[PDB]
Amino acid sequence: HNKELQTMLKPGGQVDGDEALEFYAKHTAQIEIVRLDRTMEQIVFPVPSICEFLTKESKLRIYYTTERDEQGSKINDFFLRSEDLFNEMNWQKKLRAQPVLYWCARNMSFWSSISFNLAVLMNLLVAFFYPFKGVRGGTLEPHWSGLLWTAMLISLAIVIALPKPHGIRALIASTILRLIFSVGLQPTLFLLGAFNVCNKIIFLMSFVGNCGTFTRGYRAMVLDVEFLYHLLYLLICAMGLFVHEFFYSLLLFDLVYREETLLNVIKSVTRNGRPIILTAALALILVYLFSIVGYLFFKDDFILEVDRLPNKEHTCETLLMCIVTVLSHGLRSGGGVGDVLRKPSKEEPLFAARVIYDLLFFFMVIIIVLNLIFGVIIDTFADLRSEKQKKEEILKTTCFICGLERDKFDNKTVTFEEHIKEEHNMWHYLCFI
Amino acid sequence: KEHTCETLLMCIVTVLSHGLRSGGGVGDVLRKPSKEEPLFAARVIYDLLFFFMVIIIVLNLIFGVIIDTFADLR
Amino acid sequence: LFVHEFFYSLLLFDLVYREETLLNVIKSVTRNGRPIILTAALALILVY
Ligand SMILES: [Zn+2]
Repeated sequence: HNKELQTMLKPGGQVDGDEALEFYAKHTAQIEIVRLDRTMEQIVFPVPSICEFLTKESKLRIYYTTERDEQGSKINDFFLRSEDLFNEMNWQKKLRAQPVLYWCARNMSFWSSISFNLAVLMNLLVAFFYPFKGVRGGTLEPHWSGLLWTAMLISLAIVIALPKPHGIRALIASTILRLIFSVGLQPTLFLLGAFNVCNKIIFLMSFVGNCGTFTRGYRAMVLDVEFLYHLLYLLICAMGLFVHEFFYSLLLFDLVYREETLLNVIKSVTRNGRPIILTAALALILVYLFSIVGYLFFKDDFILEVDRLPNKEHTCETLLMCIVTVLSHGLRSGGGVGDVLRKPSKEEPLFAARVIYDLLFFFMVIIIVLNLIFGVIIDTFADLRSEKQKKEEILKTTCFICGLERDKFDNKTVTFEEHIKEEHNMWHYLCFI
Repeated sequence: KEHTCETLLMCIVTVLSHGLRSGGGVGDVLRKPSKEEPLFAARVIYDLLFFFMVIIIVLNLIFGVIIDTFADLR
Repeated sequence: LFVHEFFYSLLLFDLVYREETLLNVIKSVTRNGRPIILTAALALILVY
Protein backbone atom coordinates (compact mmCIF):
# COMPACT_ATOMS: atom_id res chain seq x y z
CA HIS A 1 0.00 0.00 0.00
CA ASN A 2 2.82 2.44 0.79
CA LYS A 3 4.65 3.08 -2.47
CA GLU A 4 7.37 4.98 -0.60
CA LEU A 5 8.02 1.95 1.63
CA GLN A 6 7.95 -0.52 -1.28
CA THR A 7 10.68 1.24 -3.26
CA MET A 8 13.27 1.05 -0.46
CA LEU A 9 13.37 -2.57 0.71
CA LYS A 10 13.48 -3.99 -2.83
CA PRO A 11 16.43 -1.95 -4.29
CA GLY A 12 18.59 -2.53 -1.21
CA GLY A 13 21.16 -4.47 -3.23
CA GLN A 14 23.14 -1.31 -4.00
CA VAL A 15 23.06 0.11 -0.45
CA ASP A 16 25.39 -0.68 2.44
CA GLY A 17 22.64 -2.21 4.58
CA ASP A 18 22.98 -5.62 2.96
CA GLU A 19 23.05 -8.11 5.85
CA ALA A 20 19.60 -7.61 7.39
CA LEU A 21 17.72 -6.77 4.19
CA GLU A 22 19.00 -9.57 1.96
CA PHE A 23 19.05 -12.07 4.84
CA TYR A 24 15.38 -11.44 5.61
CA ALA A 25 14.52 -11.29 1.90
CA LYS A 26 16.31 -14.59 1.27
CA HIS A 27 14.64 -16.35 4.20
CA THR A 28 11.06 -15.25 3.43
CA ALA A 29 8.64 -17.11 1.16
CA GLN A 30 5.09 -16.47 -0.06
CA ILE A 31 2.20 -18.79 -0.95
CA GLU A 32 -1.44 -18.53 -2.07
CA ILE A 33 -4.17 -20.90 -0.85
CA VAL A 34 -7.93 -21.42 -1.24
CA ARG A 35 -10.22 -21.73 1.79
CA LEU A 36 -13.67 -23.33 2.21
CA ASP A 37 -15.62 -20.41 0.72
CA ARG A 38 -13.40 -20.56 -2.41
CA THR A 39 -11.59 -17.33 -1.54
CA MET A 40 -7.95 -16.77 -2.42
CA GLU A 41 -5.68 -15.29 0.24
CA GLN A 42 -1.93 -14.75 0.44
CA ILE A 43 0.34 -16.03 3.21
CA VAL A 44 3.84 -14.75 4.04
CA PHE A 45 5.89 -17.09 6.22
CA PRO A 46 9.52 -17.74 7.18
CA VAL A 47 11.22 -20.70 5.53
CA PRO A 48 12.45 -23.52 7.79
CA SER A 49 16.17 -23.75 8.39
CA ILE A 50 16.17 -27.34 7.08
CA CYS A 51 14.84 -26.40 3.62
CA GLU A 52 18.21 -24.97 2.55
CA PHE A 53 19.75 -28.44 2.96
CA LEU A 54 18.40 -29.66 -0.39
CA THR A 55 20.54 -30.46 -3.42
CA LYS A 56 19.65 -28.70 -6.66
CA GLU A 57 20.00 -31.93 -8.66
CA SER A 58 17.03 -33.35 -6.75
CA LYS A 59 15.20 -30.06 -7.34
CA LEU A 60 15.73 -30.39 -11.10
CA ARG A 61 14.63 -34.04 -10.94
CA ILE A 62 11.38 -33.06 -9.20
CA TYR A 63 10.81 -30.21 -11.66
CA TYR A 64 11.28 -32.40 -14.73
CA THR A 65 10.05 -35.89 -13.81
CA THR A 66 6.69 -34.82 -12.35
CA GLU A 67 3.84 -35.77 -14.68
CA ARG A 68 0.25 -34.61 -14.93
CA ASP A 69 -2.80 -36.79 -14.34
CA GLU A 70 -6.02 -37.09 -16.37
CA GLN A 71 -7.32 -33.76 -15.05
CA GLY A 72 -4.17 -31.94 -16.15
CA SER A 73 -2.51 -31.10 -12.83
CA LYS A 74 0.95 -31.84 -11.46
CA ILE A 75 0.25 -31.34 -7.75
CA ASN A 76 -0.97 -34.88 -6.98
CA ASP A 77 2.42 -36.48 -7.69
CA PHE A 78 4.15 -33.35 -6.38
CA PHE A 79 2.81 -34.11 -2.89
CA LEU A 80 4.42 -37.58 -2.81
CA ARG A 81 7.68 -36.20 -4.18
CA SER A 82 7.50 -33.50 -1.48
CA GLU A 83 7.32 -36.15 1.25
CA ASP A 84 10.33 -37.94 -0.24
CA LEU A 85 12.15 -34.59 -0.42
CA PHE A 86 11.42 -34.01 3.28
CA ASN A 87 13.02 -37.34 4.19
CA GLU A 88 15.96 -36.54 1.89
CA MET A 89 16.52 -33.16 3.59
CA ASN A 90 16.40 -34.84 7.01
CA TRP A 91 19.09 -37.31 5.96
CA GLN A 92 21.18 -34.54 4.35
CA LYS A 93 21.17 -32.55 7.59
CA LYS A 94 22.16 -35.71 9.46
CA LEU A 95 24.96 -36.44 6.96
CA ARG A 96 26.46 -32.93 6.89
CA ALA A 97 28.12 -33.46 10.30
CA GLN A 98 30.58 -36.14 9.11
CA PRO A 99 33.59 -34.64 7.28
CA VAL A 100 34.89 -37.65 5.35
CA LEU A 101 31.60 -39.36 4.46
CA TYR A 102 30.28 -36.07 3.09
CA TRP A 103 33.49 -35.71 1.09
CA CYS A 104 32.98 -39.17 -0.42
CA ALA A 105 29.27 -38.58 -1.09
CA ARG A 106 29.95 -35.14 -2.58
CA ASN A 107 32.18 -36.53 -5.36
CA MET A 108 30.22 -39.40 -6.94
CA SER A 109 30.73 -38.09 -10.48
CA PHE A 110 34.53 -38.33 -10.26
CA TRP A 111 34.47 -41.97 -9.10
CA SER A 112 31.87 -43.00 -11.69
CA SER A 113 33.67 -41.23 -14.54
CA ILE A 114 37.08 -42.68 -13.75
CA SER A 115 35.61 -46.19 -13.32
CA PHE A 116 33.85 -45.92 -16.69
CA ASN A 117 36.97 -44.59 -18.42
CA LEU A 118 39.41 -47.15 -17.11
CA ALA A 119 36.99 -50.03 -17.70
CA VAL A 120 36.67 -48.84 -21.32
CA LEU A 121 40.47 -48.78 -21.56
CA MET A 122 40.65 -52.25 -19.97
CA ASN A 123 38.26 -53.61 -22.60
CA LEU A 124 40.37 -51.99 -25.32
CA LEU A 125 43.48 -53.65 -23.89
CA VAL A 126 41.92 -57.11 -23.76
CA ALA A 127 40.34 -56.71 -27.22
CA PHE A 128 43.46 -55.96 -29.27
CA PHE A 129 45.64 -58.84 -28.05
CA TYR A 130 44.02 -61.66 -26.10
CA PRO A 131 46.54 -64.57 -25.85
CA PHE A 132 49.17 -62.29 -24.18
CA LYS A 133 52.17 -63.75 -26.02
CA GLY A 134 54.01 -60.49 -26.69
CA VAL A 135 53.85 -56.80 -27.48
CA ARG A 136 56.67 -56.55 -30.03
CA GLY A 137 54.51 -57.87 -32.87
CA GLY A 138 52.44 -55.33 -34.76
CA THR A 139 51.27 -54.03 -38.14
CA LEU A 140 52.06 -50.48 -36.93
CA GLU A 141 55.19 -48.35 -37.58
CA PRO A 142 58.64 -50.00 -37.94
CA HIS A 143 59.22 -50.12 -34.18
CA TRP A 144 56.75 -50.34 -31.31
CA SER A 145 59.34 -48.45 -29.25
CA GLY A 146 58.85 -45.56 -31.67
CA LEU A 147 55.16 -45.38 -30.76
CA LEU A 148 56.14 -45.78 -27.10
CA TRP A 149 58.51 -42.80 -27.38
CA THR A 150 55.78 -40.84 -29.17
CA ALA A 151 53.44 -41.62 -26.26
CA MET A 152 56.15 -40.53 -23.82
CA LEU A 153 56.52 -37.26 -25.74
CA ILE A 154 52.73 -36.80 -25.66
CA SER A 155 52.72 -37.41 -21.89
CA LEU A 156 55.60 -34.95 -21.42
CA ALA A 157 53.73 -32.34 -23.48
CA ILE A 158 50.53 -32.95 -21.49
CA VAL A 159 52.39 -32.67 -18.15
CA ILE A 160 53.17 -29.01 -18.93
CA ALA A 161 49.67 -28.09 -20.12
CA LEU A 162 46.97 -26.27 -18.16
CA PRO A 163 45.89 -27.87 -14.85
CA LYS A 164 43.07 -30.31 -15.76
CA PRO A 165 41.58 -28.21 -18.58
CA HIS A 166 41.87 -31.02 -21.14
CA GLY A 167 43.87 -34.15 -21.85
CA ILE A 168 43.64 -35.56 -18.33
CA ARG A 169 42.88 -39.03 -19.70
CA ALA A 170 45.60 -38.66 -22.36
CA LEU A 171 48.48 -38.61 -19.86
CA ILE A 172 47.00 -41.52 -17.90
CA ALA A 173 46.54 -43.54 -21.11
CA SER A 174 50.12 -42.77 -22.15
CA THR A 175 51.39 -43.84 -18.72
CA ILE A 176 49.39 -47.08 -18.89
CA LEU A 177 50.76 -47.75 -22.38
CA ARG A 178 54.33 -47.06 -21.21
CA LEU A 179 53.91 -49.41 -18.24
CA ILE A 180 52.59 -52.06 -20.65
CA PHE A 181 55.97 -52.45 -22.39
CA SER A 182 58.27 -52.20 -19.36
CA VAL A 183 56.62 -54.96 -17.30
CA GLY A 184 54.54 -57.93 -18.43
CA LEU A 185 50.98 -57.38 -19.56
CA GLN A 186 49.33 -59.73 -17.05
CA PRO A 187 50.79 -57.79 -14.05
CA THR A 188 49.51 -54.57 -15.64
CA LEU A 189 46.03 -56.05 -16.10
CA PHE A 190 46.04 -57.35 -12.52
CA LEU A 191 46.99 -53.88 -11.26
CA LEU A 192 44.27 -52.25 -13.38
CA GLY A 193 41.67 -54.76 -12.18
CA ALA A 194 42.61 -54.17 -8.54
CA PHE A 195 42.38 -50.41 -9.12
CA ASN A 196 38.92 -50.81 -10.68
CA VAL A 197 37.63 -53.03 -7.88
CA CYS A 198 38.87 -50.65 -5.16
CA ASN A 199 37.30 -47.78 -7.12
CA LYS A 200 34.00 -49.66 -7.24
CA ILE A 201 34.00 -50.57 -3.55
CA ILE A 202 34.59 -46.95 -2.58
CA PHE A 203 31.99 -45.76 -5.11
CA LEU A 204 29.41 -48.13 -3.60
CA MET A 205 30.00 -46.53 -0.19
CA SER A 206 29.80 -43.09 -1.82
CA PHE A 207 26.48 -44.04 -3.43
CA VAL A 208 24.89 -45.50 -0.29
CA GLY A 209 26.11 -42.47 1.66
CA ASN A 210 24.09 -39.62 0.16
CA CYS A 211 21.24 -41.97 -0.79
CA GLY A 212 20.70 -42.67 2.89
CA THR A 213 18.46 -45.72 2.54
CA PHE A 214 20.78 -47.89 4.67
CA THR A 215 19.98 -45.99 7.88
CA ARG A 216 16.50 -47.55 8.13
CA GLY A 217 17.64 -51.17 7.88
CA TYR A 218 18.55 -53.79 5.28
CA ARG A 219 15.30 -54.65 3.47
CA ALA A 220 14.99 -51.28 1.73
CA MET A 221 18.62 -51.17 0.57
CA VAL A 222 18.51 -54.79 -0.61
CA LEU A 223 15.23 -54.35 -2.51
CA ASP A 224 16.55 -51.26 -4.37
CA VAL A 225 17.12 -52.06 -8.04
CA GLU A 226 19.91 -49.49 -8.48
CA PHE A 227 21.87 -50.90 -5.53
CA LEU A 228 21.36 -54.41 -6.93
CA TYR A 229 22.65 -53.29 -10.34
CA HIS A 230 25.73 -51.71 -8.74
CA LEU A 231 26.31 -54.88 -6.70
CA LEU A 232 26.01 -57.00 -9.86
CA TYR A 233 28.54 -54.72 -11.56
CA LEU A 234 30.92 -55.20 -8.63
CA LEU A 235 30.38 -58.97 -8.65
CA ILE A 236 31.14 -59.38 -12.35
CA CYS A 237 34.11 -57.01 -12.01
CA ALA A 238 35.55 -59.22 -9.27
CA MET A 239 34.78 -62.31 -11.36
CA GLY A 240 36.55 -60.82 -14.38
CA LEU A 241 39.50 -59.96 -12.16
CA PHE A 242 39.71 -63.46 -10.67
CA VAL A 243 38.65 -65.82 -13.49
CA HIS A 244 39.62 -65.13 -17.15
CA GLU A 245 38.82 -61.73 -18.73
CA PHE A 246 35.62 -61.58 -20.82
CA PHE A 247 33.45 -60.24 -17.99
CA TYR A 248 34.84 -56.77 -18.72
CA SER A 249 33.12 -57.11 -22.09
CA LEU A 250 30.06 -58.27 -20.16
CA LEU A 251 30.05 -55.05 -18.08
CA LEU A 252 30.64 -52.89 -21.18
CA PHE A 253 26.82 -52.66 -21.51
CA ASP A 254 26.54 -51.18 -18.02
CA LEU A 255 29.32 -48.82 -19.09
CA VAL A 256 27.79 -47.45 -22.29
CA TYR A 257 24.17 -47.42 -20.95
CA ARG A 258 24.85 -44.36 -18.75
CA GLU A 259 23.69 -41.52 -21.05
CA GLU A 260 20.26 -40.49 -22.31
CA THR A 261 20.28 -40.33 -26.14
CA LEU A 262 21.53 -43.88 -26.72
CA LEU A 263 19.10 -44.91 -24.02
CA ASN A 264 16.23 -43.09 -25.80
CA VAL A 265 16.80 -44.69 -29.19
CA ILE A 266 17.20 -48.17 -27.68
CA LYS A 267 14.38 -47.92 -25.34
CA SER A 268 12.14 -46.66 -28.09
CA VAL A 269 13.05 -49.98 -29.70
CA THR A 270 11.90 -51.63 -26.45
CA ARG A 271 8.73 -49.52 -26.16
CA ASN A 272 6.34 -51.15 -28.65
CA GLY A 273 7.99 -54.52 -28.30
CA ARG A 274 4.77 -56.51 -28.47
CA PRO A 275 3.94 -55.47 -32.09
CA ILE A 276 7.52 -56.44 -32.99
CA ILE A 277 7.19 -59.84 -31.29
CA LEU A 278 3.81 -60.46 -32.94
CA THR A 279 5.18 -59.44 -36.36
CA ALA A 280 8.06 -61.88 -35.82
CA ALA A 281 5.50 -64.58 -34.97
CA LEU A 282 3.59 -63.72 -38.16
CA ALA A 283 6.83 -64.07 -40.12
CA LEU A 284 7.43 -67.43 -38.46
CA ILE A 285 4.01 -68.78 -39.42
CA LEU A 286 4.38 -67.50 -43.00
CA VAL A 287 7.74 -69.29 -43.20
CA TYR A 288 6.01 -72.39 -41.82
CA LEU A 289 3.33 -72.42 -44.54
CA PHE A 290 5.90 -71.78 -47.28
CA SER A 291 8.04 -74.61 -45.90
CA ILE A 292 5.19 -77.11 -45.93
CA VAL A 293 4.29 -76.03 -49.49
CA GLY A 294 7.90 -76.66 -50.49
CA TYR A 295 7.83 -80.02 -48.72
CA LEU A 296 4.67 -80.96 -50.61
CA PHE A 297 5.63 -79.91 -54.13
CA PHE A 298 9.32 -78.93 -54.38
CA LYS A 299 10.99 -81.64 -52.29
CA ASP A 300 13.85 -82.35 -54.71
CA ASP A 301 14.72 -78.68 -55.32
CA PHE A 302 16.15 -78.32 -51.79
CA ILE A 303 19.67 -79.46 -52.70
CA LEU A 304 22.12 -77.00 -51.16
CA GLU A 305 25.91 -77.00 -51.10
CA VAL A 306 27.94 -77.52 -47.91
CA ASP A 307 31.59 -78.11 -47.08
CA ARG A 308 32.60 -80.94 -44.76
CA LEU A 309 35.15 -80.89 -41.98
CA PRO A 310 37.90 -83.40 -42.86
CA ASN A 311 38.00 -86.62 -40.85
CA LYS A 312 29.62 -85.38 -51.63
CA GLU A 313 29.41 -81.56 -51.72
CA HIS A 314 25.59 -81.58 -51.53
CA THR A 315 22.92 -82.26 -48.92
CA CYS A 316 19.16 -82.71 -49.02
CA GLU A 317 16.62 -81.79 -46.34
CA THR A 318 13.52 -84.02 -46.12
CA LEU A 319 12.06 -83.89 -42.61
CA LEU A 320 9.74 -80.78 -42.73
CA MET A 321 11.81 -79.41 -39.83
CA CYS A 322 15.06 -79.19 -41.78
CA ILE A 323 12.94 -77.50 -44.45
CA VAL A 324 11.84 -74.88 -41.91
CA THR A 325 15.53 -74.49 -41.03
CA VAL A 326 16.36 -73.98 -44.72
CA LEU A 327 13.55 -71.43 -45.10
CA SER A 328 14.91 -69.51 -42.11
CA HIS A 329 18.34 -69.78 -43.77
CA GLY A 330 16.74 -68.22 -46.86
CA LEU A 331 14.86 -65.54 -44.91
CA ARG A 332 18.20 -63.73 -45.09
CA SER A 333 20.09 -63.02 -48.37
CA GLY A 334 17.55 -60.43 -49.53
CA GLY A 335 16.51 -62.13 -52.76
CA GLY A 336 14.43 -64.71 -50.90
CA VAL A 337 14.24 -68.48 -51.12
CA GLY A 338 14.99 -68.57 -54.84
CA ASP A 339 18.72 -67.98 -54.30
CA VAL A 340 19.30 -71.24 -52.39
CA LEU A 341 16.98 -73.60 -54.29
CA ARG A 342 18.33 -75.18 -57.45
CA LYS A 343 17.80 -73.49 -60.80
CA PRO A 344 14.70 -74.72 -62.67
CA SER A 345 16.42 -74.82 -66.12
CA LYS A 346 13.33 -73.71 -68.10
CA GLU A 347 12.39 -77.19 -69.37
CA GLU A 348 11.02 -79.02 -66.34
CA PRO A 349 7.21 -78.84 -66.04
CA LEU A 350 7.46 -77.20 -62.60
CA PHE A 351 8.97 -73.98 -63.95
CA ALA A 352 6.09 -71.51 -63.69
CA ALA A 353 5.22 -73.02 -60.31
CA ARG A 354 8.77 -72.22 -59.18
CA VAL A 355 8.59 -68.68 -60.60
CA ILE A 356 5.35 -67.74 -58.83
CA TYR A 357 6.54 -69.56 -55.67
CA ASP A 358 9.77 -67.54 -55.55
CA LEU A 359 8.05 -64.26 -56.42
CA LEU A 360 5.31 -64.71 -53.80
CA PHE A 361 7.85 -65.59 -51.10
CA PHE A 362 10.14 -62.66 -51.96
CA PHE A 363 7.42 -60.01 -52.35
CA MET A 364 5.04 -60.91 -49.53
CA VAL A 365 7.41 -62.22 -46.84
CA ILE A 366 10.50 -60.05 -47.43
CA ILE A 367 8.88 -56.75 -48.43
CA ILE A 368 5.72 -56.73 -46.31
CA VAL A 369 7.05 -58.28 -43.09
CA LEU A 370 10.49 -56.65 -42.83
CA ASN A 371 9.02 -53.31 -43.85
CA LEU A 372 6.35 -53.88 -41.18
CA ILE A 373 8.99 -54.27 -38.46
CA PHE A 374 10.87 -51.17 -39.60
CA GLY A 375 7.61 -49.21 -39.88
CA VAL A 376 6.77 -50.11 -36.28
CA ILE A 377 10.18 -48.81 -35.15
CA ILE A 378 9.83 -45.56 -37.15
CA ASP A 379 6.32 -44.96 -35.81
CA THR A 380 7.66 -45.40 -32.28
CA PHE A 381 10.24 -42.66 -32.97
CA ALA A 382 7.42 -40.40 -34.18
CA ASP A 383 5.30 -41.08 -31.08
CA LEU A 384 8.19 -40.42 -28.70
CA ARG A 385 9.20 -37.16 -30.39
CA SER A 386 5.59 -35.93 -30.38
CA GLU A 387 5.05 -36.62 -26.68
CA LYS A 388 8.46 -35.19 -25.72
CA GLN A 389 7.86 -31.90 -27.53
CA LYS A 390 4.31 -31.77 -26.11
CA LYS A 391 5.45 -32.17 -22.50
CA GLU A 392 8.37 -29.77 -23.02
CA GLU A 393 6.02 -27.10 -24.38
CA ILE A 394 3.44 -27.57 -21.62
CA LEU A 395 6.29 -27.32 -19.10
CA LYS A 396 7.67 -24.17 -20.72
CA THR A 397 4.47 -22.16 -21.36
CA THR A 398 2.32 -23.00 -18.31
CA CYS A 399 2.53 -22.42 -14.55
CA PHE A 400 3.44 -25.50 -12.51
CA ILE A 401 0.86 -24.85 -9.77
CA CYS A 402 -1.82 -22.60 -11.24
CA GLY A 403 -1.90 -24.33 -14.62
CA LEU A 404 -2.62 -21.01 -16.33
CA GLU A 405 -1.11 -20.30 -19.73
CA ARG A 406 1.22 -17.52 -20.84
CA ASP A 407 -1.57 -15.88 -22.86
CA LYS A 408 -3.51 -14.80 -19.76
CA PHE A 409 -0.70 -12.49 -18.56
CA ASP A 410 -0.78 -10.04 -21.48
CA ASN A 411 -0.32 -6.78 -19.58
CA LYS A 412 -2.24 -7.27 -16.27
CA THR A 413 0.27 -5.09 -14.30
CA VAL A 414 2.45 -8.23 -13.89
CA THR A 415 4.54 -10.65 -15.94
CA PHE A 416 4.50 -14.43 -16.24
CA GLU A 417 8.14 -14.81 -15.19
CA GLU A 418 7.56 -13.00 -11.89
CA HIS A 419 4.30 -14.89 -11.33
CA ILE A 420 6.12 -18.22 -11.61
CA LYS A 421 8.93 -17.13 -9.30
CA GLU A 422 7.24 -15.04 -6.58
CA GLU A 423 3.49 -15.62 -6.54
CA HIS A 424 3.39 -19.32 -7.46
CA ASN A 425 6.91 -20.59 -6.85
CA MET A 426 6.57 -24.28 -6.05
CA TRP A 427 9.59 -24.44 -3.74
CA HIS A 428 7.70 -22.00 -1.53
CA TYR A 429 4.88 -24.57 -1.48
CA LEU A 430 7.34 -27.30 -0.52
CA CYS A 431 8.76 -25.03 2.20
CA PHE A 432 5.25 -24.38 3.52
CA ILE A 433 4.51 -28.11 3.62
CA LYS B 1 46.69 -72.20 -50.12
CA GLU B 2 43.43 -70.41 -51.00
CA HIS B 3 42.27 -70.28 -47.37
CA THR B 4 43.18 -68.40 -44.20
CA CYS B 5 42.15 -68.66 -40.56
CA GLU B 6 41.79 -65.86 -38.01
CA THR B 7 42.70 -66.77 -34.40
CA LEU B 8 43.74 -63.65 -32.50
CA LEU B 9 40.36 -62.22 -31.24
CA MET B 10 41.28 -59.02 -33.10
CA CYS B 11 41.29 -60.61 -36.54
CA ILE B 12 37.94 -62.09 -35.49
CA VAL B 13 36.61 -58.58 -34.79
CA THR B 14 37.94 -57.62 -38.23
CA VAL B 15 36.09 -60.58 -39.78
CA LEU B 16 32.88 -59.65 -37.94
CA SER B 17 33.15 -56.10 -39.29
CA HIS B 18 33.76 -57.67 -42.71
CA GLY B 19 30.50 -59.59 -42.17
CA LEU B 20 28.59 -56.57 -40.86
CA ARG B 21 28.16 -55.82 -44.57
CA SER B 22 26.69 -58.32 -47.10
CA GLY B 23 23.17 -58.05 -45.67
CA GLY B 24 22.70 -61.69 -44.74
CA GLY B 25 24.98 -61.36 -41.71
CA VAL B 26 27.90 -63.42 -40.46
CA GLY B 27 26.47 -66.69 -41.76
CA ASP B 28 27.51 -65.94 -45.35
CA VAL B 29 31.26 -65.87 -44.65
CA LEU B 30 31.52 -68.70 -42.10
CA ARG B 31 31.79 -72.23 -43.44
CA LYS B 32 28.65 -74.30 -43.98
CA PRO B 33 27.76 -76.53 -41.01
CA SER B 34 26.83 -79.58 -43.19
CA LYS B 35 23.95 -80.77 -40.95
CA GLU B 36 25.88 -83.59 -39.25
CA GLU B 37 28.33 -81.87 -36.91
CA PRO B 38 27.04 -81.52 -33.33
CA LEU B 39 27.38 -77.72 -33.46
CA PHE B 40 24.63 -77.30 -36.05
CA ALA B 41 21.77 -75.84 -34.01
CA ALA B 42 24.29 -73.66 -32.19
CA ARG B 43 25.36 -72.28 -35.57
CA VAL B 44 21.74 -71.76 -36.68
CA ILE B 45 20.69 -69.76 -33.60
CA TYR B 46 24.06 -67.91 -33.66
CA ASP B 47 23.55 -66.81 -37.28
CA LEU B 48 19.88 -65.93 -36.77
CA LEU B 49 20.55 -63.88 -33.62
CA PHE B 50 23.38 -61.97 -35.30
CA PHE B 51 21.36 -61.27 -38.45
CA PHE B 52 18.09 -60.30 -36.73
CA MET B 53 19.33 -58.30 -33.75
CA VAL B 54 22.46 -56.61 -35.15
CA ILE B 55 21.45 -56.04 -38.79
CA ILE B 56 17.74 -55.28 -38.40
CA ILE B 57 17.64 -53.44 -35.08
CA VAL B 58 20.86 -51.41 -35.34
CA LEU B 59 20.81 -50.37 -39.00
CA ASN B 60 17.10 -49.59 -38.77
CA LEU B 61 17.94 -47.54 -35.66
CA ILE B 62 20.42 -45.38 -37.58
CA PHE B 63 17.97 -44.84 -40.44
CA GLY B 64 15.14 -44.13 -37.99
CA VAL B 65 17.25 -41.44 -36.32
CA ILE B 66 17.87 -39.82 -39.71
CA ILE B 67 14.17 -39.94 -40.68
CA ASP B 68 13.11 -38.49 -37.33
CA THR B 69 15.55 -35.62 -37.82
CA PHE B 70 13.90 -34.88 -41.19
CA ALA B 71 10.54 -34.81 -39.41
CA ASP B 72 11.81 -32.44 -36.70
CA LEU B 73 13.41 -30.09 -39.24
CA ARG B 74 10.28 -29.90 -41.40
CA LEU C 1 47.58 -25.39 -60.22
CA PHE C 2 51.21 -25.73 -59.14
CA VAL C 3 51.51 -29.31 -57.83
CA HIS C 4 49.63 -32.38 -59.20
CA GLU C 5 45.90 -32.00 -60.09
CA PHE C 6 43.48 -33.58 -57.60
CA PHE C 7 43.03 -30.48 -55.45
CA TYR C 8 40.31 -29.39 -57.88
CA SER C 9 38.45 -32.49 -56.72
CA LEU C 10 39.29 -31.42 -53.18
CA LEU C 11 37.61 -28.02 -53.72
CA LEU C 12 34.59 -29.64 -55.39
CA PHE C 13 32.98 -29.85 -51.90
CA ASP C 14 33.31 -26.08 -51.50
CA LEU C 15 31.78 -25.85 -54.97
CA VAL C 16 28.67 -27.90 -54.22
CA TYR C 17 28.09 -26.39 -50.73
CA ARG C 18 26.79 -23.10 -52.20
CA GLU C 19 23.06 -23.98 -52.23
CA GLU C 20 20.56 -24.37 -49.41
CA THR C 21 18.59 -27.59 -50.00
CA LEU C 22 21.74 -29.73 -50.05
CA LEU C 23 22.86 -28.01 -46.85
CA ASN C 24 19.46 -28.81 -45.34
CA VAL C 25 19.71 -32.53 -46.09
CA ILE C 26 23.39 -32.77 -45.03
CA LYS C 27 22.74 -31.28 -41.66
CA SER C 28 19.58 -33.14 -41.24
CA VAL C 29 22.19 -35.91 -41.18
CA THR C 30 24.52 -33.99 -38.86
CA ARG C 31 21.96 -32.34 -36.56
CA ASN C 32 21.47 -35.32 -34.22
CA GLY C 33 24.95 -36.64 -34.82
CA ARG C 34 25.46 -37.82 -31.25
CA PRO C 35 22.64 -40.44 -31.38
CA ILE C 36 24.21 -41.71 -34.62
CA ILE C 37 27.69 -41.90 -33.05
CA LEU C 38 26.32 -43.65 -29.96
CA THR C 39 24.34 -46.12 -32.09
CA ALA C 40 27.54 -46.86 -34.03
CA ALA C 41 29.35 -47.46 -30.72
CA LEU C 42 26.51 -49.78 -29.69
CA ALA C 43 26.95 -51.69 -32.95
CA LEU C 44 30.68 -51.91 -32.24
CA ILE C 45 30.16 -53.41 -28.78
CA LEU C 46 27.55 -55.89 -30.10
CA VAL C 47 30.04 -56.96 -32.78
CA TYR C 48 32.64 -57.29 -30.01
ZN1 LIG D 1 0.48 -19.84 -11.40
